[PDB]
Amino acid sequence: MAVPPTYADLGKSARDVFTKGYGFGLIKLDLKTKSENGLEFTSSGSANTETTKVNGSLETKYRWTEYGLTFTEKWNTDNTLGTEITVEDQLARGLKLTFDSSFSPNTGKKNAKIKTGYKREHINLGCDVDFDIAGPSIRGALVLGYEGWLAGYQMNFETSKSRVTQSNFAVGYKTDEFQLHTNVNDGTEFGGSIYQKVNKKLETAVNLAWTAGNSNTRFGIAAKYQVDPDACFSAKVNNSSLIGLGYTQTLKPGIKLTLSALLDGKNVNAGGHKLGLGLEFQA
Ligand SMILES: Nc1ncnc2c1ncn2[C@@H]1O[C@H](COP(=O)(O)OP(=O)(O)OP(=O)(O)O)[C@@H](O)[C@H]1O
Repeated sequence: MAVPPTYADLGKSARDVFTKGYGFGLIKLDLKTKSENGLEFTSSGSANTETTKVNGSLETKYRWTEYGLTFTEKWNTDNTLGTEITVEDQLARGLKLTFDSSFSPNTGKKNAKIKTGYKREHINLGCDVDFDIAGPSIRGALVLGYEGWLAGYQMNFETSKSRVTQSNFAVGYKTDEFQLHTNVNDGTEFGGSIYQKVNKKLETAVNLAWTAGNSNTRFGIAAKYQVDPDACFSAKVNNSSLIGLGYTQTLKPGIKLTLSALLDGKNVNAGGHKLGLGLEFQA
């Protein structure tokens, strides 16, 4: 509550209005299980309707909530294999330590990561260390909270160049009904968003972005409407004349079907329009 989100999560709700409920140019297939404790899995299939390629992924996850411990295994179709062990609230409440290891037989590449987070009232801290063979990189982030206000800083240091390759600032304001987010990346990319939960059935979002040195501006508007408890409608536009439409229907308890269409406003009157289909299977 008084505990602020991580840097990456600043502006999440707004991003979510634009991203969720849409799966353009894909046939997506998701099998998920749920347990508060022990085993759960997430299985995913994806066909790209342009490239005809078919991707798959499995993720198994074991939670030992007795000791704030979680074990996760990942497997992709391109034989990428991943292991993730996380410890949360063990040494100190709000402390989180994650060891991650990855391997690709197809490219011989191995990768390992260590992520540490510490959060408490008004503060959310993070330090991620990537032990890439090109050289270690270190990402640090800090989010300060004051009476609904949020200020964040985020950086990335690459030891091989021994140079900062990323320096981002964010400032925002967050209640449960309304969220303001602004950020500037590398003193170069400016972003801003407003999120509003207008009522219990309607959420809206506006997003702005522009780039120093260019007079252009990108914006988008988006909404999500909960028509009943088993149907949800999403619509979005941007100033490149793109229109996104999405409908999500519960066919049966545990089963949701999403249809999505991306229209190019320049030529809605006949043209190439991306469709999407999503099927989520729960438990
Ligand atoms: N419709 C949804 N789509 C994606 N994630 C969901 C959805 N509903 C609930 N979740 C939550 O997200 C988790 C799944 O992983 P996921 O990658 O989707 O998280 P995220 O996208 O990073 O952000 P978020 O947790 O808000 O969805 C689940 O544990 C669940 O708590």
